[PDB]
Amino acid sequence: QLSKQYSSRDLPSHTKIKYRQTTQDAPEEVRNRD
Amino acid sequence: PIMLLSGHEGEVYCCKFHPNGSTLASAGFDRLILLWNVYGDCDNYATLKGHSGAVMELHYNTDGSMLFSASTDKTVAVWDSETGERVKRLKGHTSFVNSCYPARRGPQLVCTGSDDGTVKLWDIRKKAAIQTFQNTYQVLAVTFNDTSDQIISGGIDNDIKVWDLRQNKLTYTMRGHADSVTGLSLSSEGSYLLSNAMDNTVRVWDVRPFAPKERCVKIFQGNVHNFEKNLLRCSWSPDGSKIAAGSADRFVYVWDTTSRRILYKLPGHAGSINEVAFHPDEPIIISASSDKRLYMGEI
Amino acid sequence: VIRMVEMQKDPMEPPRFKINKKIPRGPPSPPAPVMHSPSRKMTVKEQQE
Amino acid sequence: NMLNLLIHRKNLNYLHLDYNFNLKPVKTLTTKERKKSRFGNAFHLCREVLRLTKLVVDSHVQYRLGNVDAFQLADGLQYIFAHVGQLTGMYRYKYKLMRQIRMCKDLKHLIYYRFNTGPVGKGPGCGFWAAGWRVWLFFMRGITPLLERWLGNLLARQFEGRHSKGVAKTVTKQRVESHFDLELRAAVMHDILDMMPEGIKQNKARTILQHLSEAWRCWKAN
Amino acid sequence: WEDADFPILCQTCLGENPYIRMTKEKYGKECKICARPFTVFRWCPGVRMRFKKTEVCQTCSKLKNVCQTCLLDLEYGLPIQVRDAGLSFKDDMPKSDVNKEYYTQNMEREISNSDGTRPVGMLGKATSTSDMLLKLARTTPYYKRNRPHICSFWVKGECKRGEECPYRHEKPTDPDDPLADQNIKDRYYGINDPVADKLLKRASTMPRLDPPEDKTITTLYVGGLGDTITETDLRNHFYQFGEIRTITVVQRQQCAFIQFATRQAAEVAAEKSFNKLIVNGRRLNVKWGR
Amino acid sequence: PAHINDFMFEQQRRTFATYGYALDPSLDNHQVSAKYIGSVEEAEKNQGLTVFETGQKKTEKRKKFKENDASNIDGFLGPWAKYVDEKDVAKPSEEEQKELDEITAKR
RNA sequence: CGGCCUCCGAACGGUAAGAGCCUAGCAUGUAGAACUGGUUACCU
RNA sequence: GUGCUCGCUUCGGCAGCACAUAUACUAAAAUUGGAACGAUACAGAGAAGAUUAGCAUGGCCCCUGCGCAAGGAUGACACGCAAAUUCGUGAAGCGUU
Ligand SMILES: O=P(O)(O)O[C@H]1[C@@H](OP(=O)(O)O)[C@@H](OP(=O)(O)O)[C@@H](OP(=O)(O)O)[C@@H](OP(=O)(O)O)[C@H]1OP(=O)(O)O
Ligand SMILES: [Mg+2]
Ligand SMILES: [Mg+2]
Ligand SMILES: [Mg+2]
Ligand SMILES: [Mg+2]
Ligand SMILES: [Mg+2]
Repeated sequence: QLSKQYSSRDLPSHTKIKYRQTTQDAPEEVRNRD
Repeated sequence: PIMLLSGHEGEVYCCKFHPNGSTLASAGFDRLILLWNVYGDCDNYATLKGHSGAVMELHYNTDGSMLFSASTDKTVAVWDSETGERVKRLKGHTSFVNSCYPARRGPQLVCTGSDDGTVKLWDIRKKAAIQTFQNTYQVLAVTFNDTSDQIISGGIDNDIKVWDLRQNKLTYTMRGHADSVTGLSLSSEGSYLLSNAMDNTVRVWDVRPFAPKERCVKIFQGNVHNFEKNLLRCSWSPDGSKIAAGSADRFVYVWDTTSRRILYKLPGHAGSINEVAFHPDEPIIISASSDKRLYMGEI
Repeated sequence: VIRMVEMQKDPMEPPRFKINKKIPRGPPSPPAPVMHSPSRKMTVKEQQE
Repeated sequence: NMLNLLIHRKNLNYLHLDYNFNLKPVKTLTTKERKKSRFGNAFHLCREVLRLTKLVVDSHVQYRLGNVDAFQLADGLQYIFAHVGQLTGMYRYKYKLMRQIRMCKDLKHLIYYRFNTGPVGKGPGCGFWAAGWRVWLFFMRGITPLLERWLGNLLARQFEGRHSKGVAKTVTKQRVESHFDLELRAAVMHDILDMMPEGIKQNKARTILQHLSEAWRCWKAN
Repeated sequence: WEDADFPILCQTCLGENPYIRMTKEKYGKECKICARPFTVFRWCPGVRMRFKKTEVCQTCSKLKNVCQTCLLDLEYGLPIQVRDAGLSFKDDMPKSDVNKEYYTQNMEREISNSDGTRPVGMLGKATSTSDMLLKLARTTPYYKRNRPHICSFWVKGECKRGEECPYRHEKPTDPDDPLADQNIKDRYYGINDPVADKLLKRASTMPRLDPPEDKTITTLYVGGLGDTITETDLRNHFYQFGEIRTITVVQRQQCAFIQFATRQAAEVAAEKSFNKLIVNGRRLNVKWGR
Repeated sequence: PAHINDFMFEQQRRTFATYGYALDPSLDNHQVSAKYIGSVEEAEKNQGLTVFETGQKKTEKRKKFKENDASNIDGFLGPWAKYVDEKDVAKPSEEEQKELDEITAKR
């Protein structure tokens, strides 16, 4: 029982996840750090 | 492991090993020839192209240096496993060429069985025909004799036929199969030859200088046919120990040369198994089935 | 042996059925056993408190 | 036909949409029908777009029947595109239109004041309708996904039904205080009247909440 | 919404050819009982037979254990009321709107936790097929079900479509007959379905062995014995069923007379054997002797 | 979940449809033989002929018309040529007609 | 050698809310439909 | 039905080959049932003395709206024992072991 209604706010948006880059604080560095 | 391979869009009719035991070739309805590496993860490196019809039979040379592949589109093809590229398009066949066989350890020579009513002998270098024994009708499988001087063929009239390359007459005709023969494969003995036929019986014969004049040796039960009448193919093991067969019953049939017992009717498939391939080195089995994929069983 | 083929959907066709039906919610799952520690006593004075 | 099928499916027999896409009642309607028969901006935006196209295709039909002329058709089309404000009444329902409307004025002041640079006069016969046409085509490029969404929602709601079960409406500006008090007294009820009890029998939490409200009024009264 | 792999249908209704071609439509229609949307599968039964369609949810099927279009039971194949009575079942599925939608919701939630293998509930606890059920069962496929309807035109004369008249251009059945008006809802709920009553009267008029008056008449006459039977064979027919006290194998009349040790044992044996004790292919007639 | 070949399934189905017998499809783990199921004796006497395979049939084809000159204004029957051995009206007659009136009254 | 020229219109919040009532519409276009008739004999 | 058989073989047919390969919720119906916020008439509006603004909570209540916005009498509805596990003193009188 799936509706075909819809919403202005369920349009696609921010469809890519940012990942924490090499210098910002990647889980590798924090794995290292003291 | 079971190691099921996929990546083929339609039925795979033919699967066989490198005679090295290094690389895998499979082919079928999709009109192209896929290659894989047998070891590791059973991975796919290359794909050969060009054949307009269905690849009905692929065949190696005995070193593994050039590839023969019989196509539905009236043609055979020899290609370079070195490159994958065509060296020769054996045209001239007047109908569906289903079966191909390169001469082993002799001069480079090919026998092709076709749906025209002829068996054709060809030399690769001349781009011309050598000999052709028009018996009456379609020939469905063809294999040489280890002297490269007789040629064996099996078709619709159930009497397995053998021609002498020098007198060019019906040398040896053998009888006893109740319906059409679908597959021949001569063991590495150079002597014992295996015949599948959809009448549900498989037979063993032996081409020698002297045979008992009625050389129907061993007989096994189990193979099936149905409304499909797909082409069913058999093989010996590298050792002449186990016979492997497929059938339209989804069961890989593994029997023995010795006790003719049913060593296996293995399930696992979804569609008819058309070709089973034995590893020239290992106890490795590869099943090509009409369910659009392959299996890599280890025994 | 039967041949399944899925019937085409008409692009210009509105939904067919009424979705919004209300009913009370089902019974939950079988109640789990209450594994407590034994109760202690409240004197009259505490209940006064 | 589509808009009439909509009107008559909702069971609104007292209204009818006439052939220039005007919506008119054929009775005087009581409150219940003045309410039941209100329509939205989807319906009306579709109505007004269809009215613009009917104006255009009917100018072309007049040309083809023999009634007008090539020049009268061209200038009448230019007219249509310049004056969408006074012919349709679209701006009522998506007021952003005035972007477009002001644009088709600016163009007309250009073209006109370059059309009539010489003996040519201030009269009607100026139909160079490329510019306004372009403008309304770009407007339509923008509006079609919007209207397809709005009309999909309307049709769904009309054929499935509106979902009043798990609406879960946000907390906006009229519900800030009532919601603060909802959550404050939910918190208080969690807080002690069930987690510092041992007034076992019936912990009277409905009466501690009365004390809470009265303590607040007493704070406010000092 | 339901979602299935195939219909679940009677062999009668599935057709004659081994090779059938069938179409699926996802969320295609509304179960006439479950009231919710289902997937609807449509197949051509045979040459010149109407296309049939699955007409009840897969859950509404698994619950009462019937064929999604034929509506008859799955093993025996009688109307739902007949099968219920023969299994002595009491099916408590609600009737009113709200109660029925609620019951359907929870029954579906609980059938979600199944294996998809056998009906849920008493339809497993009532599979003891009584000889009445086996006796009423259909034997070969009554494939008259799949022929087309009656041509209103060709009943009035009008079916000017030549031979292609979309309905069997035969005589319309007299509407007075009880076997005419059987609404789907009742035939699923089993409340006053005429075919059920006619079949039940037929099962009541069917031959079963009669009981005697006196308790002391503990000799049971089996007629039609034949001389391929042994006294030990008549024993094995009436030996472990209780105890037999004596056996007279009358060869001058090809019959037998079994004196038992327990009245209920012999009664169960002979009634359960009535015309159907088929040992070495002989129709013996089990009755109480004089 | 089978995967079979396509020309062959339709071949067997049309066979069973127009001829009444067919190569039975059971792929049993007990090796059965090719048995013509359905009208077995029909398969025997007809030599297994398929509706797709050409075969000798002296069967009288129903008589049809043929007006394929497309210049006659009301002439061209072309592909829409009726069968000549066809009826010109379709109706039920005096007894069944009154009986159907009686039934429609009874209903 | 100087040029500078905003805006602009519609809805809701006023015209109570309700049970019955009865008849169009509007939906359905189906599923199913039937089967018989077996009987006694020996010693006081 | 089209063409070709070096087919009979005339130019009549017959044959052979090739080419061409399975539409369809079968209905002009016939059914069968429920709504129009329409009449009809009843009916008839929270809080506190009076007159009135509203924002909520609950759910087998909806309606208008694209709406997760807003509106619908604060949209309607929401109150007669809203009593639940469970007692014992103190005295008297009467009859009893
Ligand atoms: O009615 P509008 O949208 O404002 O357009 C008109 C019109 O244009 P049409 O010819 O398309 O009706 C006039 O054009 P002419 O009178 O020049 O032929 C005229 O423009 P003019 O000023 O150039 O006369 C007039 O303007 P106004 O009322 O100031 O005279 C005005 O255009 P505006 O947008 O210029 O008002
Ligand atoms: Mg108000
Ligand atoms: Mg008040
Ligand atoms: Mg509100
Ligand atoms: Mg107010
Ligand atoms: Mg409210």
